[PDB]
Amino acid sequence: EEVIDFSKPFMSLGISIMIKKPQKSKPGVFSFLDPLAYEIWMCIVFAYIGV
Amino acid sequence: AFTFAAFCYMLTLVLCASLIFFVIWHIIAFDELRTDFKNPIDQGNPARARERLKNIERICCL
Repeated sequence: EEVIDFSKPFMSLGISIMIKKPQKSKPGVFSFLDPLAYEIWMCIVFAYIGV
Repeated sequence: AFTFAAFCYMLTLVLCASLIFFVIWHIIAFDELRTDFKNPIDQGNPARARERLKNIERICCL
């Protein structure tokens, strides 16, 4: 701008983050526990013990 | 809010009543043992000696 003259921006932008699209993750061993949180499983174990 | 630790505390609270019951039973049995001990331990009667011995053995087994 010190040596030329600009116009008002015709397109405003900024820095941003590019990532690879999340894919269907390869199922993990012990993915059969995913429907319930770990805390539920531990409470189940200790309720079994207590009962 | 409800969590794993709170459930552990609830279960331990329920199970500590059992420990209270056990210790109360202990002290009652030992009070009976003291009533037998501090009381005269004469075993002149064979039947009385046998009864006292079997009571002691039963309480020990319990």
